[PDB]
Amino acid sequence: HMEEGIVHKLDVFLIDENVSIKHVNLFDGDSYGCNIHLKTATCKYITFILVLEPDWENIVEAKPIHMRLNGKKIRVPLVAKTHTSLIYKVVIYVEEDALARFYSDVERSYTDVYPTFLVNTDTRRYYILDSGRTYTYIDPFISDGDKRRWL
Repeated sequence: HMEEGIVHKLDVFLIDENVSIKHVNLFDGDSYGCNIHLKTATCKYITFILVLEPDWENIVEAKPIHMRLNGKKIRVPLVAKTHTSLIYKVVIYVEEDALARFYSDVERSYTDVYPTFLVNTDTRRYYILDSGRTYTYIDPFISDGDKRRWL
């Protein structure tokens, strides 16, 4: 792919599952998003906190983050701002297994290189099905340091 010279930073945290999906961002490209296969046997609320750090020096403006849960559009509130970070928080309600798609763009040239994860909200075990055009990794915890990034 042709280098864009744009490198955003993006971490995604599943609060109640205590899971850190870190460095979800493409290591090159003005786009962000991911796919999260959520598996559950019980009815629960799943809280996502997304900490976005746009590459301001190389963009005119930061695109919004959108989301679809099982095809249905879900509002992704930008609830807080720091001097460098945009902090999104979304809460979904699921009764069975669900797929959550975060995205900034519709074009496949971007969405096809989003990383894809599986998260079992009952066993809290995970799996990186596809890293895409990223260096993403999953920590089975949420550090206090990461928490203070939005607290």
